[PDB]
Amino acid sequence: WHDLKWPRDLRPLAHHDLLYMGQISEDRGDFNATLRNFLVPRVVGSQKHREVREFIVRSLKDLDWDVEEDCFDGQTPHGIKPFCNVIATLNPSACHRLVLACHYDSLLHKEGTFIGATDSAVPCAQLLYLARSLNGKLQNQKTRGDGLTLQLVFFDGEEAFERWSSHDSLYGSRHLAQKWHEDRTSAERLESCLERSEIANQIDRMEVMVLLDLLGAENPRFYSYFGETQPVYRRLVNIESRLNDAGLMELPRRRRRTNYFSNSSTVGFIEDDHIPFLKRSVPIVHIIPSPFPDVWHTLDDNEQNLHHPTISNLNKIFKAFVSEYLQL
Ligand SMILES: [Zn+2]
Ligand SMILES: [Zn+2]
Ligand SMILES: [Zn+2]
Ligand SMILES: [Zn+2]
Ligand SMILES: [Zn+2]
Repeated sequence: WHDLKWPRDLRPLAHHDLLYMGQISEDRGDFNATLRNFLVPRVVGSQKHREVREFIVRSLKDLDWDVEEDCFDGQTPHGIKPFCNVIATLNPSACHRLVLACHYDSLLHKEGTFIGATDSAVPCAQLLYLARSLNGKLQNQKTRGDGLTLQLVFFDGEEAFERWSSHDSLYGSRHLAQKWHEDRTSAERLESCLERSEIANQIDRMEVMVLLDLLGAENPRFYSYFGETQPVYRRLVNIESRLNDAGLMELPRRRRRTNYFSNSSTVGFIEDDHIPFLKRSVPIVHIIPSPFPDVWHTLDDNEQNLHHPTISNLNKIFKAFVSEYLQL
C-alpha cells in the first residue's frame, strides 16, 4: 500500500521513433492551418464558438474517429447557457483510454475581444494536430485488440462568466464527470480490460487524463502536480531529455537545452477541468505552466505573442509521449 506501480508497463520509445517524432519539418504549415481556425473569439453560445466546434467534430470524423457532441444547457450568472463538450474516441470498444483534454471556449473579457491564443487555442490545435500527424500509426494501433485507445475531450465552458467559483466555472467538465460516473458498465461489456482492473462505470475507463492549458508562450515551466501520476509525468521528463540529447529541440543558440518539464514536484493546486474527475479517482497529469504566462487573461493573450519554437518543441514531446504510451 506504499509505492503502487502504474497499471500499464511503460516501454521506452525506440530511438528510431524518437528521432522520427522529433523532426517537425516544413507539419509546420499544417499545424498553423489548424491553429488559424481557433484564433477567433470563442465565447459560449456565440456563432464563432459554434463554428470552432463544427471544425473540431469534422476534423475528427474525417479521420474516422467516433465523435460525440455532448450538448446540454446550464445555469450561469449570465442566465441559462447552452454548452457542448466534444468527445472523440479512436476505438470506442477498447476498455482503457488515454485521455488528452483541453477547453475550446474563450474567456468573456470586460475590456474587449479576447482570443485566448494560449488559453486554449494552441492546446486545442495540438490535440487535432496529434490526431492528424499520428493518424497512420493510430489506425494501426486501433486494430491490435490490446484494450487501450486514445480519447480526446474538448470541454466547453471551463471559463468563469464572472468571479471564478465552484458554481461559476468548469461547466463542461462538471457535467461530463457526473454523467460518466453515473453510466454503469463492467469488464465483460468491453474489449480486453487489464486483468485485475475494477470497471464499474465509464469514468473508470479513463486510465489517465492529460490536461493541456496555457501553452504557447516562450519557456514554460511544468512540474508534477500529482504524486499519483508521477510515473506518467516522468515519461515527459525523459522524452524531453532524449529530444535534447538528440539535438531535436529548437533553441536560439547551440549548447542550450530545453527544461520545460522540471524533475520536481510543486506545492500548488490549480482550480481546473481535471478537478471533478479527481474527486472520482481519475489520475490526472496537468500540463499547465507555473507560473502562468504573463499574458494570462489579458487581451495580449493573442496570436503574435505565441512562440513558434516552444510550440514546435512541445508538439515533439506530445507526439513522442502518445507514441510511447500507446506503443505506436
Ligand atoms: Zn504506511
Ligand atoms: Zn451530456
Ligand atoms: Zn483562462
Ligand atoms: Zn484555460
Ligand atoms: Zn491542475
